[PDB]
Amino acid sequence: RLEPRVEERDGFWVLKEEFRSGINPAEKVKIEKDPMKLFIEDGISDLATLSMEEVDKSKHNKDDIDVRLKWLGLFHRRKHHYGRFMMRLKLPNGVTTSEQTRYLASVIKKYGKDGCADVTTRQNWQIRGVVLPDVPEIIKGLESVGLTSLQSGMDNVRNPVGNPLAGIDPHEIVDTRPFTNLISQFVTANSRGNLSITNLPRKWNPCVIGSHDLYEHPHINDLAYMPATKNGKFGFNLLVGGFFSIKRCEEAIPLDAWVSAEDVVPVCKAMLEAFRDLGFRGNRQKCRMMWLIDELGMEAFRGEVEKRMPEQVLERASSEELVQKDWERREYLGVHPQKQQGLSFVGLHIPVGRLQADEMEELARIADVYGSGELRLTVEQNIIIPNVENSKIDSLLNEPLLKERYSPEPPILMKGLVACTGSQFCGQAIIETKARALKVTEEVQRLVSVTRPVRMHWTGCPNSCGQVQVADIGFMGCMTRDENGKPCEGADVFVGGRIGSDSHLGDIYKKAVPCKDLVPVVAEILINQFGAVPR
Ligand code: SRM
Ligand code: SF4
Repeated sequence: RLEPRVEERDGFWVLKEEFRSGINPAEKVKIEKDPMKLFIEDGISDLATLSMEEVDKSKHNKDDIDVRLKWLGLFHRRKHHYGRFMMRLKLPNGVTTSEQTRYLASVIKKYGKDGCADVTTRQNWQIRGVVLPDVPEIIKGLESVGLTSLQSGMDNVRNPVGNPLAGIDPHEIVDTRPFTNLISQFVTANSRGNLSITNLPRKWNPCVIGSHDLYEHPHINDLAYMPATKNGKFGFNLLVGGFFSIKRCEEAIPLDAWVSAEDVVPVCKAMLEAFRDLGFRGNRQKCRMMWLIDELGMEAFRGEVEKRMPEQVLERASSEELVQKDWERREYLGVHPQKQQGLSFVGLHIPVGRLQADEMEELARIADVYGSGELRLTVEQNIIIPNVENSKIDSLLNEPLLKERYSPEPPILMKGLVACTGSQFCGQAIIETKARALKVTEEVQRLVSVTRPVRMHWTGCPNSCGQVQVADIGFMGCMTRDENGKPCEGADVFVGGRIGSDSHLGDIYKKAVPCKDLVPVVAEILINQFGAVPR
């Protein structure tokens, strides 16, 4: 045991025969045909042929559409958008150009009532509505503007998140951009696909911290790079194993490793390989990297990463940390000064992250006209317009879709509002979230007033995409039954989760609250635990 269970064969990575025992349905799909063959052997061109009738006629085509295709970031919404797809990108740091968002808006347009977009909770774009016939043209389209959507989906490395203010931030510990990009470019082998790394046992979330506020939520990632100097030289201490699941939630923990700026990619490479090689591949809810870790114990696991890297030395964690523990999270919504003299950024609302095609164009145009032609997406499903001259602020704050839809200064509960895709499009969802979230917040601001910023997170199912455990107040979809037995959408309410340097995970606080009784419960928590007032 601790002998690598996957080897290279004819260019692709595959689980050896003798380690094939308990393996789950996803592991059987991967074996039957490496999903990357859809992109590498252009299997994708043949997929754009099939009508949906033909696809569902055979078990192999139905795996491709529903599973394999996730490696090309294409997610079939079988239950809710049959024959249409949600497409997930690769966007290190949340940085997107106005050409990108424009190009995205144009792909969206083509579906009218059936296209929209979303900022995800890893500051990523999701596009909605696509159909197979369009994919080959959309991949060319995304490549021609900087994006790839490669490996965004199953057992790959997910969007590397960084500080949303990377490179414009007045109090910035390290510009995070190079590192998230370095990682993104590494994993994706420059949009060409890194096969050594697409046969993991499970998803894997990386992040890189550059802000004292810890906007990058290091505690919630499989690998979290934490700024600390070692010998004059700058670098990161490694936090490891953080994750949410149906069955388990674990906060990331020190690996006790320091790594220099140059060694960032190397460790990530080494650690992905340790995972790929050694991770469990049976029951799927025991497959995220943390399980491997407690199975071997920390040291033995460090040993495993250590021995996997260039010189086979992994330096120990340094005591010289750069993030300042006693620190209060800055608001980013609104007008804020940059570190560049005479420039400000403007954080914009984005109700629940949802955007339409017409509105995406306007942001893009506003970025061009006021800023540097770019935008910063953020983990609270909002976007910041960076680099505007202070002269232009006034006019900018006077623009139609800033007054109307995407406010720089929304009401206070909206400011920290986050919600997952929900049952509007997501096959997995127990409740509808995005609309329900705006309705419940609405009625809550009506009934109480709060001064403290408060973070509410809706998630539609225990997968916790919406990160209920990090929220002040959280909402996990469940179904409930009336005293008459009538099925009503409802949510578990989580209280007490904490963000930043003194992070904590929230606890179920009242179980199975039905959707009609939801507002009272929230109000009563607001007044009792967040100094809110009636009226
Ligand atoms: C878009 C997003 C929700 C959102 O509205 O923002 C998302 C979308 C999906 N998540 Fe997620 N997850 C999203 C953040 C998360 C997070 C938060 C994070 O990464 O910081 C987590 C927890 C972190 C973690 O992994 O521990 C998360 C943990 C999951 C899991 C649980 C993994 C597990 O071991 O149980 C699933 C189900 C799975 O993978 O087995 C899941 C499954 C899904 C699927 C693919 C479900 C499905 O089959 O369709 C959702 C796609 C729904 C759709 O059509 O939009 N999603 N999901 C967020 C992803 C943005 C991105 O670029 O990746
Ligand atoms: S939390 Fe559940 S309902 Fe929401 S996007 Fe994730 S899997 Fe879907």
